[PDB]
Amino acid sequence: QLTTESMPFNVAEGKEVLLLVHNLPQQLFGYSWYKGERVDGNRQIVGYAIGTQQATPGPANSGRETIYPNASLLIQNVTQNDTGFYTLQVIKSDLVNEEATGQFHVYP
Amino acid sequence: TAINQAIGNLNANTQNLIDKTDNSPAYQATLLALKSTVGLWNSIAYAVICGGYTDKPNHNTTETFYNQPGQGSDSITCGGHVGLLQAGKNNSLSIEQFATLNKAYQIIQAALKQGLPALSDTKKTVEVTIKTATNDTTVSITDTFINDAQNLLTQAQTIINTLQDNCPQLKGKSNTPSWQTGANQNSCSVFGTEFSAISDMISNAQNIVQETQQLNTTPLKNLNSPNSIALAQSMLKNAQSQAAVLKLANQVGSDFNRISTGVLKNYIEECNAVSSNTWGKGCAGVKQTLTSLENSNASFSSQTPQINQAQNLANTIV
Repeated sequence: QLTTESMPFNVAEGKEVLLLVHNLPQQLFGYSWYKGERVDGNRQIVGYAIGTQQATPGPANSGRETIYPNASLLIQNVTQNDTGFYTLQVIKSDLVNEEATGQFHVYP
Repeated sequence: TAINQAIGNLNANTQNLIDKTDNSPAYQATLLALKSTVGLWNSIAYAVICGGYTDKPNHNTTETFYNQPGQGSDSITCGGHVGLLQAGKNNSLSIEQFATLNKAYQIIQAALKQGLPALSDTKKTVEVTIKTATNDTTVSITDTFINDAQNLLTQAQTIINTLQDNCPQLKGKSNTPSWQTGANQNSCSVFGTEFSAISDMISNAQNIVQETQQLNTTPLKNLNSPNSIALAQSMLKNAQSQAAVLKLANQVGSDFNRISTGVLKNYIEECNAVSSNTWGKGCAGVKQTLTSLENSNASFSSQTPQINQAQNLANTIV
């Protein structure tokens, strides 16, 4: 089953965190990251489409995240705002969808 | 002297390419370009991926285009979750782009049931409905559209350009057609030579239509440089144009053969009786027309020396 995992689970301020993904399906159409506990257009950090190997940032984007090709995501120079939940939306090649949620905590 | 029979030949020729249908290379070539385009779309359509955002990402909204050959359905629906990712080259069509395709598609279908008229004929009109829902909202429009080659080719051109310029990606798998993987495939990779071939046909059929046009409005009805230099250049012009036509039509069969090479070799010419069960084969009655063209070409080739004489006489005046 799709899964995410902050590391560190707790995150020093001005430093950085990585959200790992687990059970990423074999065959993908694309995938997306979202500030929140849910998939929401206006809260998208970034979308990666396989067909173009490209990453187009959404509205939520702080310009300090980096997505990688195994669906993992990295936020550098974390601020207090970055704390919270984060949600991964994944689209399979047959277009069946999948989400998983995760979370990290920043401290000053 | 050798004129009056040569003109009769040039004129009779036009009457026959332009007024007739059964034995007309021009007609059949045109009809083959339209059937194929349709044929293409039926084979491919269930798997093209439409729905990218153009302004901003969103999974909520979803258009359904009716009388499309989808998988279980007689409609295709342009994805909602796909909406989360930008439309563009090599990814996903926009909903707009699909709508503009679907329009062009519905027109050509409607006009084939009614049936393409002769090329001299520009009058014929055709009624066409275009139903499209959202999620809720629903639009049905029945408008009158010109049923002539000139126009239907423009619709075909609309269709193939959508595919070639945007190269949408294609659904994975999970009885399918055999070009379908379990992974996504860039439709310009998989179907490249079909797109190029059908494109080349549309584009050639257009010139056929042009040339016949000018030909039709230009029927034809002595000394040294005594102003019968005109109406030789005339005679020249028509022959040089009838030659162009016959050539182009031949080439439409030749352009079609390229497919008979590539991945839709078999599928584009086959069917099952638009319905739920028409996805993945061309279901446009292509063979019948192909063999009809091939024969048109053959039968008319017997004019190819009469035509070349027209030219060689013409030039010797000059």
